[PDB]
Amino acid sequence: YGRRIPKAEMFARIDAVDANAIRAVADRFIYDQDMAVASAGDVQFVPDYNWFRRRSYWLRY
Amino acid sequence: RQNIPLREILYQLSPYQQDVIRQTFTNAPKTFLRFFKEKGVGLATFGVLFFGIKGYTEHEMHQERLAERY
Repeated sequence: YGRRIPKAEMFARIDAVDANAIRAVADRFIYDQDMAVASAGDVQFVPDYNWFRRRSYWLRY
Repeated sequence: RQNIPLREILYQLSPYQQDVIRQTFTNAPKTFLRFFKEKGVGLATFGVLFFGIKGYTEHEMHQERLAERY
Protein backbone atom coordinates (compact mmCIF):
# COMPACT_ATOMS: atom_id res chain seq x y z
CA TYR A 1 0.00 0.00 0.00
CA GLY A 2 2.95 2.37 0.37
CA ARG A 3 1.81 3.25 3.89
CA ARG A 4 0.64 1.78 7.19
CA ILE A 5 -3.15 1.74 7.43
CA PRO A 6 -4.39 2.72 10.91
CA LYS A 7 -6.73 0.23 12.53
CA ALA A 8 -9.41 2.92 12.77
CA GLU A 9 -9.43 3.28 8.98
CA MET A 10 -9.55 -0.49 8.45
CA PHE A 11 -12.46 -0.74 10.89
CA ALA A 12 -14.26 2.16 9.17
CA ARG A 13 -13.75 0.52 5.76
CA ILE A 14 -15.05 -2.83 7.04
CA ASP A 15 -18.00 -1.14 8.78
CA ALA A 16 -19.06 0.55 5.52
CA VAL A 17 -19.80 -2.77 3.77
CA ASP A 18 -23.51 -3.65 3.69
CA ALA A 19 -25.57 -6.24 1.82
CA ASN A 20 -25.96 -3.98 -1.23
CA ALA A 21 -22.18 -3.63 -1.55
CA ILE A 22 -21.73 -7.40 -1.27
CA ARG A 23 -24.37 -7.90 -3.97
CA ALA A 24 -22.70 -5.36 -6.27
CA VAL A 25 -19.19 -6.78 -5.75
CA ALA A 26 -20.40 -10.34 -6.41
CA ASP A 27 -22.27 -9.10 -9.49
CA ARG A 28 -19.07 -7.47 -10.77
CA PHE A 29 -16.67 -10.32 -10.01
CA ILE A 30 -18.63 -13.61 -10.30
CA TYR A 31 -21.81 -13.34 -12.35
CA ASP A 32 -21.51 -14.72 -15.91
CA GLN A 33 -17.72 -14.56 -15.90
CA ASP A 34 -15.06 -17.02 -16.97
CA MET A 35 -13.31 -18.92 -14.19
CA ALA A 36 -10.25 -21.12 -13.76
CA VAL A 37 -10.59 -24.71 -12.53
CA ALA A 38 -7.72 -26.90 -11.32
CA SER A 39 -7.82 -30.47 -10.02
CA ALA A 40 -5.53 -33.32 -9.00
CA GLY A 41 -5.70 -36.97 -8.02
CA ASP A 42 -8.86 -39.00 -8.65
CA VAL A 43 -10.48 -36.50 -10.97
CA GLN A 44 -12.23 -38.67 -13.57
CA PHE A 45 -15.68 -37.56 -12.34
CA VAL A 46 -14.88 -33.83 -12.07
CA PRO A 47 -17.03 -31.92 -14.60
CA ASP A 48 -15.44 -30.19 -17.57
CA TYR A 49 -15.28 -26.46 -18.31
CA ASN A 50 -18.70 -26.10 -19.95
CA TRP A 51 -20.41 -27.55 -16.88
CA PHE A 52 -18.66 -25.00 -14.65
CA ARG A 53 -19.19 -22.16 -17.12
CA ARG A 54 -22.96 -22.64 -17.41
CA ARG A 55 -23.39 -22.45 -13.62
CA SER A 56 -22.13 -18.87 -13.33
CA TYR A 57 -25.56 -17.50 -14.28
CA TRP A 58 -29.23 -18.24 -13.62
CA LEU A 59 -31.76 -18.52 -16.42
CA ARG A 60 -34.60 -18.53 -13.85
CA TYR A 61 -34.21 -14.79 -13.32
CA ARG B 1 -19.72 -45.45 -13.31
CA GLN B 2 -16.50 -47.39 -13.92
CA ASN B 3 -13.05 -46.65 -12.50
CA ILE B 4 -10.45 -46.26 -15.26
CA PRO B 5 -6.80 -46.13 -14.09
CA LEU B 6 -5.15 -43.42 -16.18
CA ARG B 7 -2.22 -40.99 -15.87
CA GLU B 8 -2.59 -37.76 -17.84
CA ILE B 9 -2.82 -33.97 -17.72
CA LEU B 10 -5.75 -32.38 -19.56
CA TYR B 11 -5.90 -28.72 -20.62
CA GLN B 12 -9.11 -27.06 -21.80
CA LEU B 13 -9.67 -23.48 -22.96
CA SER B 14 -12.82 -21.41 -22.63
CA PRO B 15 -15.18 -21.28 -25.64
CA TYR B 16 -15.03 -17.48 -25.44
CA GLN B 17 -11.24 -17.33 -25.82
CA GLN B 18 -11.36 -18.94 -29.28
CA ASP B 19 -12.78 -18.41 -32.73
CA VAL B 20 -15.90 -20.34 -33.67
CA ILE B 21 -16.14 -20.54 -37.48
CA ARG B 22 -12.93 -19.28 -39.12
CA GLN B 23 -10.78 -22.39 -39.62
CA THR B 24 -13.56 -24.07 -41.59
CA PHE B 25 -12.81 -21.84 -44.60
CA THR B 26 -9.14 -22.85 -44.40
CA ASN B 27 -9.53 -26.60 -43.74
CA ALA B 28 -12.37 -27.06 -46.26
CA PRO B 29 -10.35 -28.32 -49.30
CA LYS B 30 -8.11 -30.53 -47.15
CA THR B 31 -11.17 -32.09 -45.49
CA PHE B 32 -12.76 -32.73 -48.91
CA LEU B 33 -9.62 -34.35 -50.30
CA ARG B 34 -9.02 -36.42 -47.15
CA PHE B 35 -12.62 -37.67 -47.19
CA PHE B 36 -12.38 -38.75 -50.81
CA LYS B 37 -8.96 -40.34 -50.27
CA GLU B 38 -10.19 -42.30 -47.24
CA LYS B 39 -13.49 -43.46 -48.78
CA GLY B 40 -12.48 -43.43 -52.45
CA VAL B 41 -12.23 -47.17 -53.05
CA GLY B 42 -15.61 -48.12 -51.59
CA LEU B 43 -17.54 -45.33 -53.33
CA ALA B 44 -15.88 -46.27 -56.63
CA THR B 45 -16.70 -49.96 -56.09
CA PHE B 46 -20.35 -49.18 -55.33
CA GLY B 47 -20.68 -46.83 -58.31
CA VAL B 48 -18.98 -49.17 -60.78
CA LEU B 49 -21.06 -52.20 -59.74
CA PHE B 50 -24.38 -50.34 -59.63
CA PHE B 51 -24.00 -48.38 -62.86
CA GLY B 52 -22.34 -51.18 -64.84
CA ILE B 53 -24.99 -53.76 -63.95
CA LYS B 54 -27.76 -51.20 -64.55
CA GLY B 55 -26.31 -50.29 -67.95
CA TYR B 56 -25.94 -53.94 -68.95
CA THR B 57 -29.54 -54.66 -67.92
CA GLU B 58 -30.88 -51.59 -69.76
CA HIS B 59 -28.94 -52.48 -72.91
CA GLU B 60 -30.24 -56.05 -72.85
CA MET B 61 -33.80 -54.77 -72.27
CA HIS B 62 -33.50 -52.54 -75.34
CA GLN B 63 -32.09 -55.47 -77.33
CA GLU B 64 -34.99 -57.70 -76.29
CA ARG B 65 -37.50 -55.01 -77.30
CA LEU B 66 -35.75 -54.74 -80.67
CA ALA B 67 -35.72 -58.52 -81.18
CA GLU B 68 -39.52 -58.72 -81.06
CA ARG B 69 -39.87 -55.54 -83.12
CA TYR B 70 -41.59 -55.90 -86.49
